[PDB]
Amino acid sequence: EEVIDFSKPFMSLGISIMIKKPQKSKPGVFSFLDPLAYEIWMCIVFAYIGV
Amino acid sequence: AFTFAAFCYMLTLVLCASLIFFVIWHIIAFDELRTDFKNPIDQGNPARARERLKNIERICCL
Repeated sequence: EEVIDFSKPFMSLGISIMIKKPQKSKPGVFSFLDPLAYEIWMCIVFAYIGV
Repeated sequence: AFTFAAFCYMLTLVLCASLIFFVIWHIIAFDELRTDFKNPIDQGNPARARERLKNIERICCL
């Protein structure tokens, strides 16, 4: 701008983050526990013990 | 809010009543043992000696 003259921006932008699209993750061993949180499983174990 | 630790505390609270019951039973049995001990331990009667011995053995087994 010190040596030329600009116009008002015709397109405003900024820095941003590019990532690879999340894919269907390869199922993990012990993915059969995913429907319930770990805390539920531990409470189940200790309720079994207590009962 | 409800969590794993709170459930552990609830279960331990329920199970500590059992420990209270056990210790109360202990002290009652030992009070009976003291009533037998501090009381005269004469075993002149064979039947009385046998009864006292079997009571002691039963309480020990319990």
